[PDB]
Amino acid sequence: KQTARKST
Amino acid sequence: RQLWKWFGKPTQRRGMKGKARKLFYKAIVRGKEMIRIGDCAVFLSAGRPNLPYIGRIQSMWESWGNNMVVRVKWFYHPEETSPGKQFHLRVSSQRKDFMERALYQSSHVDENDVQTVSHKCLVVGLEQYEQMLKTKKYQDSEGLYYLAGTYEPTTGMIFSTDGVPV
Repeated sequence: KQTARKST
Repeated sequence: RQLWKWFGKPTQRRGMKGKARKLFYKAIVRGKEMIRIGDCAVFLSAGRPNLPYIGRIQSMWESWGNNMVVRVKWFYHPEETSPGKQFHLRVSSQRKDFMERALYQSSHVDENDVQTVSHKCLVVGLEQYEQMLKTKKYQDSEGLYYLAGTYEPTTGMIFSTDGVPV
């Protein structure tokens, strides 16, 4: 995987 | 670059075999680095690398299809909190490396790909941090932060480590 994800 | 892989055998299994199976693991390894549940880690992010994504690892598992997942509880830099940078009596007593080294814990949890983990870091209490700064290894504070309190992203509220609304 490339970059992490954040919800809000 | 190199991929994280599981260390050894799973600690727990959920679901029947097949598409619903989940194998939980306590640790991942990459070369000579190990990261385990309860550790804090820096995650790869898109841009602005003065505000690295930092989270505490709650659990990790593999699901069907070679999907390695980590559940993360995010920390927030003080700039990232809705009171922003200008908000940071309380101002008098705070360290001068507060904007660079302090982090708020939160209850914001996300699931992410394990391969977005960049490297392990340390988030300790303020007095622990100050004692570590007197040493040689932790001189320079690389990957070393201290806890400033709790941030609630849903309300915008900040709380001290004693639970006092700030």
